[PDB]
Amino acid sequence: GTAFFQQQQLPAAMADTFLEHLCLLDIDSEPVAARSTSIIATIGPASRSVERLKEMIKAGMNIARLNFSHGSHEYHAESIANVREAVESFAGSPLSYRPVAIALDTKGPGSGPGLSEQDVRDLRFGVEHGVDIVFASFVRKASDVAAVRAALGPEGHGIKIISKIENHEGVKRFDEILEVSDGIMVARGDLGIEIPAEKVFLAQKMMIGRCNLAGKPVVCATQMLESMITKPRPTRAETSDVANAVLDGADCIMLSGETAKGNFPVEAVKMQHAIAREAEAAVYHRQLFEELRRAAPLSRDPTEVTAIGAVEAAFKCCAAAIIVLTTTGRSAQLLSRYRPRAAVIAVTRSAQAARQVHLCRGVFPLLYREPPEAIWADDVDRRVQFGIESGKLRGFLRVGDLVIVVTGWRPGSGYTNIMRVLSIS
Amino acid sequence: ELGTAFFQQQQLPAAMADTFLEHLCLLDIDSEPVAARSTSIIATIGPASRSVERLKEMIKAGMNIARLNFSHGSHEYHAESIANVREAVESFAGSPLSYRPVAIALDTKGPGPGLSEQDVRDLRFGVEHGVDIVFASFVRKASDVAAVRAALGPEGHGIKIISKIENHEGVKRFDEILEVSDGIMVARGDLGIEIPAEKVFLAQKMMIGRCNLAGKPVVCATQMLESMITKPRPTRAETSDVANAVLDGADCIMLSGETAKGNFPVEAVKMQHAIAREAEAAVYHRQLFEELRRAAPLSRDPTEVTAIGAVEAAFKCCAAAIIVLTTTGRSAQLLSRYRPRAAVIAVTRSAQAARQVHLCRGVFPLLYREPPEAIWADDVDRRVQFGIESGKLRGFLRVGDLVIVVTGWRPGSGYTNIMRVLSIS
Amino acid sequence: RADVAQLTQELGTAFFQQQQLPAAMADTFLEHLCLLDIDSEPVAARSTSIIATIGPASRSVERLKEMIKAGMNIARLNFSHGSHEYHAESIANVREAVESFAGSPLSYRPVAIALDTKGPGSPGLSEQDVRDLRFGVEHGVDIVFASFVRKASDVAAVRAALGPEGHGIKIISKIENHEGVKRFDEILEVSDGIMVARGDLGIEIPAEKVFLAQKMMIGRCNLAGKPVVCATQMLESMITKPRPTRAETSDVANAVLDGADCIMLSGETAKGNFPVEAVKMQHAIAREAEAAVYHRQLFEELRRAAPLSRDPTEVTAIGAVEAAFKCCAAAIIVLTTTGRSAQLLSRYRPRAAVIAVTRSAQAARQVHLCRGVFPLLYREPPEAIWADDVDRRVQFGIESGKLRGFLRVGDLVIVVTGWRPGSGYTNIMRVLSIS
Amino acid sequence: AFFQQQQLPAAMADTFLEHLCLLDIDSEPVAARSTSIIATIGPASRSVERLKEMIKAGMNIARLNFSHGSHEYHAESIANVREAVESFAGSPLSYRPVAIALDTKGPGSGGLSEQDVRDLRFGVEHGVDIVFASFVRKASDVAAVRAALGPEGHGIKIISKIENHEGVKRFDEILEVSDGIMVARGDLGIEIPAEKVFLAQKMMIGRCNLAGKPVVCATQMLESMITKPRPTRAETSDVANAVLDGADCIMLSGETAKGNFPVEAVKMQHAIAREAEAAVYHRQLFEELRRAAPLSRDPTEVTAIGAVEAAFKCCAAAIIVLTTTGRSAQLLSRYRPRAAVIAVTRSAQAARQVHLCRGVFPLLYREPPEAIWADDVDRRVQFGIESGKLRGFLRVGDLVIVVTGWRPGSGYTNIMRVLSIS
Ligand SMILES: COC(=O)C[C@](O)(CC(=O)N1CCN(S(=O)(=O)c2cc3c(cc2O)C(=O)c2ccccc2C3=O)CC1)C(=O)OC
Ligand SMILES: O=P(O)(O)OC[C@H]1O[C@](O)(COP(=O)(O)O)[C@@H](O)[C@@H]1O
Ligand SMILES: O=P(O)(O)OC[C@H]1O[C@](O)(COP(=O)(O)O)[C@@H](O)[C@@H]1O
Ligand SMILES: O=P(O)(O)OC[C@H]1O[C@](O)(COP(=O)(O)O)[C@@H](O)[C@@H]1O
Ligand SMILES: O=P(O)(O)OC[C@H]1O[C@](O)(COP(=O)(O)O)[C@@H](O)[C@@H]1O
Ligand SMILES: O=C([O-])C(=O)[O-]
Ligand SMILES: O=C([O-])C(=O)[O-]
Ligand SMILES: O=C([O-])C(=O)[O-]
Ligand SMILES: O=C([O-])C(=O)[O-]
Ligand SMILES: [K+]
Ligand SMILES: [K+]
Ligand SMILES: [K+]
Ligand SMILES: [K+]
Ligand SMILES: [Mg+2]
Ligand SMILES: [Mg+2]
Ligand SMILES: [Mg+2]
Ligand SMILES: [Mg+2]
Repeated sequence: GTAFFQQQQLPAAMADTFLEHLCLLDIDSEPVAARSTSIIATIGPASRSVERLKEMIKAGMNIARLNFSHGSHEYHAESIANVREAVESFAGSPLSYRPVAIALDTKGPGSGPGLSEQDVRDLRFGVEHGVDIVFASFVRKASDVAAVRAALGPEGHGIKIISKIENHEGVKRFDEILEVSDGIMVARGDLGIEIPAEKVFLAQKMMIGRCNLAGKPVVCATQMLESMITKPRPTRAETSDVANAVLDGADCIMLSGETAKGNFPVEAVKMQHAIAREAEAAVYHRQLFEELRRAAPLSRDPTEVTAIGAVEAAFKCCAAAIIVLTTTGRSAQLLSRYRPRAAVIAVTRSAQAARQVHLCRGVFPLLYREPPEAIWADDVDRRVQFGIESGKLRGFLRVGDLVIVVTGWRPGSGYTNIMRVLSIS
Repeated sequence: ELGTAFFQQQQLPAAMADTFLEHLCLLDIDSEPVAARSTSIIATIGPASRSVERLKEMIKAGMNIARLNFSHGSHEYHAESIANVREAVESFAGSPLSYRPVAIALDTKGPGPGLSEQDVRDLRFGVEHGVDIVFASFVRKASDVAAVRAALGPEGHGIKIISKIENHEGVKRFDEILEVSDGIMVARGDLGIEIPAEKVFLAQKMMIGRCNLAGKPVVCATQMLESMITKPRPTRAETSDVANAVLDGADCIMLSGETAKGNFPVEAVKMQHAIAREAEAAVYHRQLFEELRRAAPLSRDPTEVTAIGAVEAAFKCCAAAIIVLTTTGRSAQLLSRYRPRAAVIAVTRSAQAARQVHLCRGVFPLLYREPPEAIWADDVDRRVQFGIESGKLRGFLRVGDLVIVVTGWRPGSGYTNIMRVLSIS
Repeated sequence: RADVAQLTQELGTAFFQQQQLPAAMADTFLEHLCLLDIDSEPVAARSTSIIATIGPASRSVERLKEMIKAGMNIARLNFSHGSHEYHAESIANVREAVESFAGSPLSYRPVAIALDTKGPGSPGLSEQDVRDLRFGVEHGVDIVFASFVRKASDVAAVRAALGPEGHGIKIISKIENHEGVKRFDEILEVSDGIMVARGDLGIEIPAEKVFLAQKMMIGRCNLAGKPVVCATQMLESMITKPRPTRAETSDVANAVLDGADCIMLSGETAKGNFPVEAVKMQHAIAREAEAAVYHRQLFEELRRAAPLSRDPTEVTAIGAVEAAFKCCAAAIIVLTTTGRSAQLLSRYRPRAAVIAVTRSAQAARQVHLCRGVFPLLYREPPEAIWADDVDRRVQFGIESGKLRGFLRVGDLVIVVTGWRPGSGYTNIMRVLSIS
Repeated sequence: AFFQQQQLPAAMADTFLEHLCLLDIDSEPVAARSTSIIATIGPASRSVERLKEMIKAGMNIARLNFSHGSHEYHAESIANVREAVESFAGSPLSYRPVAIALDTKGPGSGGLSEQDVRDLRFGVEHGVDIVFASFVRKASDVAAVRAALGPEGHGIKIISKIENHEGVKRFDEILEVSDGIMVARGDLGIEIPAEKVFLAQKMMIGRCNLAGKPVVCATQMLESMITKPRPTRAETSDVANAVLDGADCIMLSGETAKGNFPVEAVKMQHAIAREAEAAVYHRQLFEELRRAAPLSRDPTEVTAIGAVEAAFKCCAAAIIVLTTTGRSAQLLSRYRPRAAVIAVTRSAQAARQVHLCRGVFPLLYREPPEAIWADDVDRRVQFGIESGKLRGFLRVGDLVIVVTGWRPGSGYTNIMRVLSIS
């Protein structure tokens, strides 16, 4: 229908130049796709209540950030427990259950050279409490990441390390830091004090571009909706900042004082959700997919090869979703790096992977709880149907939609190799 | 892994270029072609190429389609030539490395206003003798194609109709002719008499471009190696013409008097084979695939969606081949329209589809004759492995190579929807 | 590397590390972002004009001299506040601060005066707007920022209220509501330019949609070759704090990257504790953002979207901008009476500064609306031979350019002139080497 | 109607594929033929009357093959060419200059041969404009030809013929010291596999276009026309593809030297080249030439790109340029404008040599001088406009781009002007 092609900035998406794309942007073209940029909310006194955390999960919070610069281990353990209680209160309905990752943000090495002794103790606390992600403060070189990795020990091998770039050295040694990190955070607060304030946007845009090229998650952080700490509505500069972080290519956007200590934590999450949805429809996919495709090197890894085939197939038919089965989240991450317009519905049995895939733009995790079927192909089919039924319930899919289904040839991680075109019945 | 020597062959430095101009500048006479020749050679069978022994030499030299010109000879003469072609083709049923299907094409005498009486009788002869293709002379409008289609009786609806555009009217009404035809032949002999000789190249390039856009086969014909009727080597203009027909986007190249009456029929086939191989490596796939992709409309047909995903996957890993299971040839034709560098190995049970897919550039048919397995998934696997083993035997594949496999979810034509990435073991 | 090798050996590797030149040579926008370098210092003069709203914090002649030195190009007088007497005194103080630098014509900086109307409030032009518009004509304002423009007839009403004596005043239509956005094309057609008035726009339409309206309007104005201003809350927190937030610097940079010709300061300069520091911050961000513009795609897209033209000024402008990019020209010196020849150069977004030499004091103030235009007011009486008068004006631009650091010995400059006196005859482009 | 002619619908296409799809056999070429025709002069094309017919048919450069004939024979051919050329000098607004090119025998079994030294000396003595140097294998071969031309042959253009594997492999070093290149397909097709010649041709044409130096496509382009009145389908395609590849010149050898249809072969090349030039996809070509061309601080180079950009912006009928050596016209030609480059020169040699550059139409200025240099320039510019009007390039109401310098003498081009005709 013509109405379908007027929504989600589709006239602007068909443009032959970026300039014509901008000219075709329409404030009356409503977003239809699910919001794909994850929201990280910092936990604090304004957002620790189990009832308030349920409201924040409903508003769109995907990752709960524990800022280890404030509070003791006992404070952070109560934070984790309240987060988990609010998250599990929705587990009774598996088709709508929303996993929420827990991220530990370290205090950092102040005047110190390597990992501080408080960071070693906090990192071990994170492993003991099962945190999914570490936002490592003031990462200046590859050896800082290795030290964080070593402090996590053998039991924390699965924890994702997102390096926070907060100073000139981190920006200059960015390539070597990205190579050993799982992702990056553009920590604009310290960065804006360490380098001239008028240069932070160059560092943000460069880091987001390089992370998009590398296919690794990038978070835009600090003062995105600052005035909402005290005011019910943000400034014109703040909504523009959130929209531009999404247009830049950020996988995640963050709220600090806005959720940790402010008077409007739920509204700040709702505002980021509303802006991100509008900005995602305004992305010029024609140029973006072409440039990601051109820049990505050749690969002999079947997961990487299946991912680009599936993203190309999704664009060809305007697929509502790409449903992928994943154990570690890697197959969903490889789909996400090509920035499909189609939602990537990731079905997994790993509760940790379901939480961690929120780092990748456009990945919607579904935690599958059923015990395995005796026939492996039936187990695969049951999981795919769970993705379809959840997708229908949540509004991602309707009967008649085309979906791309990504699976593997045998059980266990690392064997994704199949792409299949499916009609929703 | 593949080595620097691999990336110096088949014009790979010219293929990585960012502009067409830089691509031309990087063309290297020392960069040897490695891929199998993908543009089919149509040879006109006449007194110089009629004998079974001469036909075996022409099959070995590269002839894919035998053309019988019903403007000359008689029904009895052409039936004997057809029987000699089939005898020479079946003499290789012993060695899988030498057995290659050869299509039989009937070229009509032509039109008075509508279809001629002789054409009706010749078309009936073609149906009775099981011809695969009809090259319909002097097609001027859509109703001419409908008349040929009606003349293909109750038993010849599977025969492909390739409309020969030979005059101003055919050029002007090209779009309506292409819409109802299976393909087109740029019949340059009559076209060069009907319109100014200096305009034929415009008509050739336009028709090849529109056929490439439509995903329908296009043949370049007449005087390609004319001087080889009497001389053992062609002129500089002739080799250039063959190379440029391939670079233009032609699916097939043809030999007329060169093979029908000339002194060097086998040498003319060998020359077309040598030039086509060199020209195919010189194709600028980066721009071609992007333009075919951009111009092709969105599709909700799973075969079309799977085909673009498979071609994208093949380029990503430098796949040696795309193995496709097809009954009518349609799934192989849809892969061919995106012009993959990978060979499209089409595994089929249909002897007719195996001969007809020679019309599509880059399609290597394999006729499968094993009895169907009781379990459909095992029958599919047996055919996929047949494509791999024939590929290994013929030099398309080696252990460790990556192949793309295109299949459907259920038996019968019209259900292709799966693309798998396979490692050759 | 071959397309820059000889120029790299000549100008040096240090030259090609500055002003985001490695990012500018990128083949894709993605690679351009990846090559952005915080250590690549801006060299070019700041080309996006700063509009500062004048109020109690920025009214004194001494404070205005500091704001002119910090980079203020246009002084805005908001007729929603104050009075005729109050605004006349602010205007006189702006003119006194501006003329304190007139002693040296080779370095003098013109400042435009813009009147922002109160608006229609609760259908047509209000009676207060008619009186304020008349005040503007009587006080010789250069620009009118017309509030709440909703249709083409609103701009015709403002034009009529300016009368025959205000024919030269530029009308910049403020788009502040849904109707203005929907009828944008008809409004732009009859306006001299547009202002994305985000304060009211953010109340009239959902706050999360303002960025779509801003980006669309800036893109359409860039396509039309007409000035566009980004306004409201750009550095809001600087009303009370000496440093802005991370979102505020980002907003200023993104307005410039979007294609805005001007950026504005409202409460930041009208009532804030740091008016000069707010101007300095906008200046610092705009210079960094201008160097980060991906000119390769921008110039190609402006060129591809612009229709063919038989107007020699339009034809000369694209030839001059192409020539400037080819040699990395330090400047394009253009002679203009109305500012139009400089505006046509500005629409192709050259990296080279457009030094506009004019005898019209009003055109010198008004060209601040066009990105990258640096006005030079020529005060000498005309030479007897017209060709010598033209040559003197070109040399005035070169000497001012050398004195201000815009030009250096060895630089190439593009000079744009016409074949006969009077407006509308620009048709010549010359390549000159600076000695 | 203007936008239906000269493949303008195909020129507005957003992709090369859509450009091909929009090519129309009914879209007639309007622009003057840009690719020069080189005709080999021999027994079939030696008479003054036959040469007048060949000049009228479109011959721009007369080639004398020093592998055949003798010094006396070639001197008589040269005198006949000059007599046929000067028979049109009575009307200076329509006079067509014709270059004279000497094609050397080559080194054969051996540096520069002794016959080549004598033939090169003959060329200097007879005032030839160009040398097509046979079997150039390396940069030192070009230096040897340059030395054999001596001080009196400082201004003869050396076009290196690439005829073997070594010439192809050492192409970059040869192009660097040569004025241009000839893709000599006859020997090249014997020296390397015949099926690889198209790769060498396309590579060399691309590199010469990149370098802004003339490239000639040669041998067997219309071979069958040696005995038949019409060419084959492969032959017309070859001529069209050489033009679409980016060749500045196309050549006729036996077709004009010994063939039964020399005038018809020239007419056929003219007809094909005109059709192929309109079919060029300028949108991609100009963009790629622009992107690949390096940044420059030379004002002639800077003015040239500004003038070509301005010409495309207004659909200028022509770019009128004043040149002494032909260099300013060559720098305009390298950007492949659709607008004709009308080069007004006082140098008879530069007028002949500038036929090597695609789209350059030389006008030999023989009008009285103006006392004021500024008046003399304006007169040479109005001369371009009167010749352009007479020859069909320009009409009243057309826009032209005029390229001049700031001071007399070569090397000072720095001005571009937009002018309305009459
Ligand atoms: C004025 O004759 C014409 O009609 C001109 C003509 O060009 C035909 C025409 O004379 N041609 C075009 C074809 N070539 S051909 O490709 O070499 C050719 C030859 C033959 C045969 C087919 C064929 O294509 C053949 O089947 C045959 C059968 C039995 C004995 C001999 C032959 C035979 O010689 C010969 C020259 C046209 O337009 O066809 C309608
Ligand atoms: O993204 P990952 O972690 O590589 O997981 C992909 C794996 O998931 C699957 O689709 C399903 O595997 P399981 O049955 O073990 O869950 C495998 O076939 C595939 O290899
Ligand atoms: O190209 P076609 O004619 O549609 O044939 C493709 C068909 O071949 C298959 O891959 C195999 O089917 P069969 O087992 O019937 O041969 C189907 O699943 C698919 O629909
Ligand atoms: O930009 P505008 O307003 O058209 O002015 C450009 C005009 O300025 C000139 O360069 C100089 O003209 P004046 O001598 O009138 O100042 C004219 O030749 C040209 O027409
Ligand atoms: O192309 P060339 O050889 O550099 O010649 C261009 C020269 O021609 C002119 O336009 C006219 O010069 P002349 O008056 O000497 O003929 C010069 O101003 C310019 O330097
Ligand atoms: O650490 C942070 O979040 C910062 O500095 O912005
Ligand atoms: O019929 C043909 O093949 C022709 O006319 O070229
Ligand atoms: O009117 C204004 O300036 C606004 O609304 O921002
Ligand atoms: O010398 C030549 O021209 C050739 O060999 O083609
Ligand atoms: K912290
Ligand atoms: K026939
Ligand atoms: K106001
Ligand atoms: K010779
Ligand atoms: Mg910090
Ligand atoms: Mg025919
Ligand atoms: Mg307002
Ligand atoms: Mg030779």
